[PDB]
Amino acid sequence: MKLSLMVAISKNGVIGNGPDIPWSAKGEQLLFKAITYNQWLLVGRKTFESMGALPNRKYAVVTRSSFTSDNENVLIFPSIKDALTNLKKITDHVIVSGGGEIYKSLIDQVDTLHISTIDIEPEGDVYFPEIPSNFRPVFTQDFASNINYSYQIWQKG
Amino acid sequence: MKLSLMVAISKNGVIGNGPDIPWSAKGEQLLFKAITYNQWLLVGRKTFESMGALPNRKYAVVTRSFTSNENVLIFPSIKDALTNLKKITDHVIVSGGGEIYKSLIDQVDTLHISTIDIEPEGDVYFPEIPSNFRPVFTQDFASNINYSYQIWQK
Ligand SMILES: NC(=O)c1ccc[n+]([C@@H]2O[C@H](COP(=O)([O-])OP(=O)(O)OC[C@H]3O[C@@H](n4cnc5c(N)ncnc54)[C@H](OP(=O)(O)O)[C@@H]3O)[C@@H](O)[C@H]2O)c1
Ligand SMILES: NC(=O)c1ccc[n+]([C@@H]2O[C@H](COP(=O)([O-])OP(=O)(O)OC[C@H]3O[C@@H](n4cnc5c(N)ncnc54)[C@H](OP(=O)(O)O)[C@@H]3O)[C@@H](O)[C@H]2O)c1
Ligand SMILES: CCc1nc(N)nc(N)c1C#C[C@@H](C)c1cc2c(c(-c3ccc(CN)cc3)c1)OCO2
Ligand SMILES: CCc1nc(N)nc(N)c1C#C[C@@H](C)c1cc2c(c(-c3ccc(CN)cc3)c1)OCO2
Ligand SMILES: CCc1nc(N)nc(N)c1C#C[C@H](C)c1cc2c(c(-c3ccc(CN)cc3)c1)OCO2
Ligand SMILES: [Ca+2]
Ligand SMILES: [Ca+2]
Repeated sequence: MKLSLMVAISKNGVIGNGPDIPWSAKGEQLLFKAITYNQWLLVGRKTFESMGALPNRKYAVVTRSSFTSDNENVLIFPSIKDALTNLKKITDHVIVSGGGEIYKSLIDQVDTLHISTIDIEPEGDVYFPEIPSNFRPVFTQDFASNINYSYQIWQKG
Repeated sequence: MKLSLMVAISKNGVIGNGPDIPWSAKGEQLLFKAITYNQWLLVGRKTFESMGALPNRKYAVVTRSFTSNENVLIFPSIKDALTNLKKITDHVIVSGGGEIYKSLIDQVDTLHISTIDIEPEGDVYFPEIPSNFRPVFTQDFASNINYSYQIWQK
């Protein structure tokens, strides 16, 4: 199983402010929609409560509580380890989709990074790990919008 | 000016049947929408006429004969289109169709190729890919028709 990771990071390193992403960069969400279409997303419970079960995605949610969901495209796991060993039974690719705790726990295990750098300096309290030294950028594209953003794909080597 | 190219190619090489893309692979259009957002697209007249003008894109259209929208620039040759585009942008995405892909494949820097798991009828093919391109990223998608997205770099 291959692991990807997808995140939008602001210019000062903030990715979240409580339960919210503290910007709206028109167009950037299209990258997320395209890369996650019909994919398995591994998400922390807090991010799942904020985003909800959006259509055409499948979710592996990790929680240490009795948090549940009755949605047929959402699976609840008591640990990241159980999520990953179970996902390997069904799929060859999982996309780590946040939030801060899940990115920190999985960055050293992922194979491909999708990073959108957002030209804003917002307030917040959720951050992103340093990119491990064995990653190299392989594709980059800039976008002008209401808030500019740049998309970069990194591969582990 | 960097030139990218984006195309969806079926498994027998067909990209078009007359004016149509001869399949519907749900989800694949999201890749095209995401990569082209607020970008300059270089398109042949047949593709532009067949597709129209998506919102939030800018179009450089080549024709030998056609008029148009303040987001659409029309040029009488590919040479003229590229010379003028270099004045106003640092990046253009070649977005079809077959004639334009065959004219520009040797000049582009980055390929976005979605391989569509279908063998449709059709009469428009993609050109041979120069040997100096290598894939740098791949992701597979299961859908009503499966597809695989690859990015190649020169
Ligand atoms: N691209 C972006 O900018 C982006 C993308 C996604 C999210 N975010 C932001 O990230 C923020 C949320 O991040 P966050 O760090 O507070 O929370 P989070 O990572 O979304 O979820 C944390 C919760 O996941 C569970 N958990 C974590 N590690 C676990 C483990 N090893 N085993 C089992 N369960 C585990 C726990 O749930 P329980 O408390 O239920 O036990 C934990 O409280 C939001 O602001 C959100 O908008 C930003
Ligand atoms: N699968 C995909 O990803 C994808 C993406 C785009 C399009 N397509 C397909 O591709 C097909 C259309 O391709 P096509 O090859 O028939 O047409 P095309 O490349 O879209 O446009 C051809 C027309 O562009 C003008 N033109 C071409 N070269 C020129 C030059 N050097 N200078 C000035 N004008 C020039 C001419 O317009 P005038 O005739 O007006 O002189 C030509 O008739 C459709 O089937 C369409 O569905 C597929
Ligand atoms: C066909 C798959 C699949 N594909 C798609 N598109 N949507 C789905 N909803 C499922 C599914 C599913 C369920 C049956 C499922 C499948 C699994 C599971 C688990 C699981 C195992 C242990 C715990 C511990 N609480 C929780 C859930 C559950 O572990 C690997 O496979
Ligand atoms: C396939 C997308 C697509 N994927 C990739 N990787 N590269 C691309 N260069 C295109 C494209 C395109 C243009 C021509 C375009 C623009 C459009 C389109 C459609 C369209 C697509 C599928 C059907 C189904 N028969 C009908 C139309 C196509 O609908 C309005 O605007
Ligand atoms: C796009 C940002 C984005 N960009 C990139 N590069 N990587 C990412 N990982 C995300 C993200 C995110 C999280 C999971 C998130 C958190 C949310 C969300 C939504 C949301 C997304 C799309 C739609 C479309 N209707 C609606 C909601 C998404 O809704 C409020 O909490
Ligand atoms: Ca764990
Ligand atoms: Ca020519």
